[PDB]
Amino acid sequence: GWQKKTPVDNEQYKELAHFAVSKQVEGREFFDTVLEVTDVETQVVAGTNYRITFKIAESTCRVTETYSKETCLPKTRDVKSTCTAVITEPLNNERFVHSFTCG
Repeated sequence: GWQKKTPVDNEQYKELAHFAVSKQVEGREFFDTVLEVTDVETQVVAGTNYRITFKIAESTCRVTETYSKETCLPKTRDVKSTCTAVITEPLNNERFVHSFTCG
């Protein structure tokens, strides 16, 4: 099943959280961005799957721009919500977001 990973400050998990949030546009005029990764689990099945819990804030980038870590900066340090995404990285196909939910 899902195995807990620590420490959670690994740059890899940051990048995966940025990837997830880069595709989350429902009902938004601006992308959200990642403030902090709080929890990470992984599971190997049809590739590597990562379940990453993280805090988000509204970003400076409109959803009609390309999302980037360098350009989509938090408008404030206020936590908008805490979200959990699952990212699937197939062995030899394109990665994708399996699921995304927020409190």
